[PDB]
Amino acid sequence: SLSNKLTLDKLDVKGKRVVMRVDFNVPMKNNQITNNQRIKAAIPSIKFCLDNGAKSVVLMSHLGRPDGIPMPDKYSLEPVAVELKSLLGKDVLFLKDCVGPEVEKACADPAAGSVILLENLRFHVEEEGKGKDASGSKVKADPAKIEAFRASLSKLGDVYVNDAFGTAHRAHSSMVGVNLPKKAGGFLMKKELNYFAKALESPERPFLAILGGAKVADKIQLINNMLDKVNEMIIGGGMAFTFLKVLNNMEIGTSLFDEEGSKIVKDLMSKAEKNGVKITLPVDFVTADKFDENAKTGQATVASGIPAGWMGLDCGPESSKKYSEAVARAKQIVWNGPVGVFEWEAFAQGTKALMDEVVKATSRGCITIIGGGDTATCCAKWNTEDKVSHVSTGGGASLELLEGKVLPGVDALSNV
Ligand SMILES: Nc1ncnc2c1ncn2[C@@H]1O[C@H](COP(=O)(O)OP(=O)(O)OP(=O)(O)O)[C@@H](O)[C@H]1O
Ligand SMILES: [Mg+2]
Repeated sequence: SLSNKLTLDKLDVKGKRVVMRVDFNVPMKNNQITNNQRIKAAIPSIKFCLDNGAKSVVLMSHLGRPDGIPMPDKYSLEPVAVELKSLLGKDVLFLKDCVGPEVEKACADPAAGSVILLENLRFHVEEEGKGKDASGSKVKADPAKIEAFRASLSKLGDVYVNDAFGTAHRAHSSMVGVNLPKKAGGFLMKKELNYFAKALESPERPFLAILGGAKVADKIQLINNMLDKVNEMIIGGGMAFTFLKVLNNMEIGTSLFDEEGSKIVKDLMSKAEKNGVKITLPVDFVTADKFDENAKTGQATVASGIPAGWMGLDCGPESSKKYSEAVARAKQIVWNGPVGVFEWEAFAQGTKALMDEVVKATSRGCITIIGGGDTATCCAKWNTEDKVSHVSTGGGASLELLEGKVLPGVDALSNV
């Protein structure tokens, strides 16, 4: 089904005005972009249009959290228009707004081959459907305003293209409110749909899921859904201490413990068993006397237990050995969440070693998929983004898909 959605390559842009939703939510150290990766990732879709005859390409995105109020001094997309021109090697007309008669006029019949970038969509409360006033109060959008906001956006072009997977899990105007005949996913969206269709529809075997992170209670449905698709599962990160404490009665000191999740642990292992899923848990760890980068370090195993006032921040060598064996047997892998506190070098090794194994697995034909967020951040930090099959551009959106939910933005796209 995820494979039945219209994509840019199967769309005729020749001589048509293109309205395209992109992800330009780049990090800014102030008024300077600290990372332009998101802008670069979007170029292939924009260039495809320009090279295939499109009359124009109207770009709309959001940045930061203006919360439905205009804040051009902090979250304006003006800096992005400048970075865009240098990357595309073409001129970019930047408009101070994204809707209105003045914007609609400038988009009615643009100079052929024109690239237009609209101002932050979230300056208007109608994009998210909700926001906050300067008083800090919470305000809800007016349905009549929402309708006019959506009809406006719909006049800026002839065909709609969505390349912002990271926002697909939200029913925002720019995601589900553009009323045009054909709505196709861009090339970035295409990659996300193809790879996750592999994770949820027709996966290769064995299929291994590597789950990490801090909490358990918030990943219950994710684990539940994955247990219905995988053959093996690694449960790492701070999440594993809740499992180890419950199943082995292991002493975990000050390590993270998920009270609510602890009551569901045995029920998750039961389903695993009923499905024939093999679960791999850590067996040793790297401990710390405090939750800090420069903390004193130690070691522990499941048998020895973790000392009082100490916490496990990473898996140890024996756990890395077992993890690597799991990866060795997999023909398909989906990795979501670090297996340790990767933000601090002293506790990032378990995760770095696993990445090295997954990169090696990819070389021999394993399909390796990394989820958005932290995991996706690990790839940029150690330059392996091009060493795996796919690195998701959307953390939360990718998480909702793995949970088995239908994404509003993906659903709005045209079929076949
Ligand atoms: N053993 C551990 N003890 C404590 N924290 C850990 C441990 N292993 C990993 N973490 C932390 O878990 C975090 C990732 O958790 P998770 O995947 O739940 O995060 P997220 O939902 O994407 O974001 P947030 O952390 O903001 O909720 C990382 O920042 C990492 O440092
Ligand atoms: Mg979170």
